[PDB]
Amino acid sequence: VYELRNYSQAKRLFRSGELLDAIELAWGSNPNYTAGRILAMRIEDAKPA
Amino acid sequence: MRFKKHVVQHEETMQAIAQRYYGDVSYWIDLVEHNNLKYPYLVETDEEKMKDPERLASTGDTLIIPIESDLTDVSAKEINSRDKDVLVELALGRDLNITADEKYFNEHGTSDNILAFSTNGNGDLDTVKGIDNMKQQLQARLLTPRGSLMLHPNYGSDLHNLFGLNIPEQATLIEMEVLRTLTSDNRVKSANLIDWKIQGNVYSGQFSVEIKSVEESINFVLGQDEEGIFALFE
Amino acid sequence: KTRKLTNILSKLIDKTMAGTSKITDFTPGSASRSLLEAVSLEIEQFYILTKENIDWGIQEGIIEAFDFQKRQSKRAYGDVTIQFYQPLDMRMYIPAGTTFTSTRQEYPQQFETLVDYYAEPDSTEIVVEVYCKETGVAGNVPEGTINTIASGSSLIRSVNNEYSFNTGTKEESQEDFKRRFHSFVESRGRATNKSVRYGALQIPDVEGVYVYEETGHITVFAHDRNGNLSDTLKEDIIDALQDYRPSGIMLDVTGVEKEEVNVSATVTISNKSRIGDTLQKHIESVIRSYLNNLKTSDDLIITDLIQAIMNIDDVLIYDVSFDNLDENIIVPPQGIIRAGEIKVELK
Repeated sequence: VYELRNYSQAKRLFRSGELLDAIELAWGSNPNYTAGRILAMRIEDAKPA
Repeated sequence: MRFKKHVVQHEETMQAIAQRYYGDVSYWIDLVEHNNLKYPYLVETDEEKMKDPERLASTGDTLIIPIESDLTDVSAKEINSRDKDVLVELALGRDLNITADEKYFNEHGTSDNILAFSTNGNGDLDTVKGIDNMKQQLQARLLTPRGSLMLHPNYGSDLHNLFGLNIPEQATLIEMEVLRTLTSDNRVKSANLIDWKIQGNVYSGQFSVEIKSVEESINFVLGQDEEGIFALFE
Repeated sequence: KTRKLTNILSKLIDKTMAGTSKITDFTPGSASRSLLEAVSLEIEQFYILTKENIDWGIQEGIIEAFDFQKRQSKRAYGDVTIQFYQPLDMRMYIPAGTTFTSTRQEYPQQFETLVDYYAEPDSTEIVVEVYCKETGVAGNVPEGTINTIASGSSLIRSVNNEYSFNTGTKEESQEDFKRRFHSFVESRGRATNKSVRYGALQIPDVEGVYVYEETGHITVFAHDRNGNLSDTLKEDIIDALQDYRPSGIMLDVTGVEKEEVNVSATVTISNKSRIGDTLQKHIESVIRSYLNNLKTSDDLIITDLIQAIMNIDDVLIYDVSFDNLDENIIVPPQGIIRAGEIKVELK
């Protein structure tokens, strides 16, 4: 789990994928009631090169 | 210069946009002329836009409305809560954290070599923002003796000399000096005594500080857009 | 010329009132007034459409009939190839607006797709069409320029544009379009000195043509770059001017009265150590270029030649003199000056 506040923090963390698009949508869903401190997770059991 | 940019909405018309912004449908021809649109101005989908991408716009395309917009004179009610937080954060400034380790310089308030820089844990210098910044600045001013800081005779406080007798008079002197030191800050709209007491050696007191309101900070920062400095030289 | 919204609405209301007195409320928010306002807006929009069509027809209708196309400004577009590491394990979706870019400072142009695309599971590489965000020739990027996707999935092995983009164009002005039309119309002219001269000039190897007119006879002076007129080029000019000459008039073709000017020069120089063959040949080449550059009616002014030779170098070249060239060699319109034997003496 991670705590996200800015879009640049999520872009650094999450390079791409649907999850980043969902974070963007959530912070841009409404003009007046965008949420905060969104908690994100990667479900892929990936490994490093 | 700044202008409004409109995203084409589903089954929107140019007349509706003109009514919405210019307050009259008559400007739709000006809107067409400025955006350089062919007769089917707002096509149903991108398949029609493929026929003439230059001169047609589809749903989700951004139009430009040349009305001179300005970020001041904007109703704060529209502004998002996160946007208001960022605006007050800008208004109250960002500074390097020096008041870390509160216990140490609270144990030695009158002495020098009491505070120091610190790291944020991510290998960068630590930073205090918004309320933390105001706390840091007010603590530093109160703790600084007046006239000790170079290039700034009036910055500081005279509390180092107010270690006098245990009577109400010295209490009042301390209170007046503290109110002077707090009023010296431009951001502090006012300060006032809450309660005080004397326990022989030890004096104790508490104050209430009202920083500038969200509305004032928002107005100040949005006015600063005209200059683009977005910085504090108070 | 045209009605407008307020006038259409007013006339609609007047005609409705005249037709029947059963309706008399024409205030804002009335169903009947709303319906008439909508009809008026549609008619005004059709009026604007007719205005656009007639404004296009005024400046493009007639010339278009003669196979003349006005060049419209366009966004550079083309095909790009996206390769996958393996056959797709599910239906990939690329939404419209997906941006493609290049990793160079030479081409900061950004390309995007204007339509949705789908890659089937069985596929391994799919081609899509991208459009340059900017109109102009700036979008005509060469082959191998687009090589990055800003919102692509990691499954992509490589992006690449298989051909250079060439569809980007700049808008042709109306005055240039009129100039091309008028040029074409003038080229339709025949049986005149101007038209004969034009038709001679269209020939590939003809550089310069003077037409001299006499009563009942026409003589054409022509020359190549060298000032010469080959027999083959003469025959070509005759055959091309068979269509051009007037009926019952005699046309003749002749070479230009070439005049080869031999120039022996004595150049005084300051730096005696720089005297050598190379400087001599350079000066001679400059003189030969100056002499050969002259056109048919250009007179050899010796002072300008002296200016040129001294401007080869302002401090090295000290002084010049000629024995052959004593006074300016005036030539007629039909007599071109060319370079003859050239000698340069360094002093």
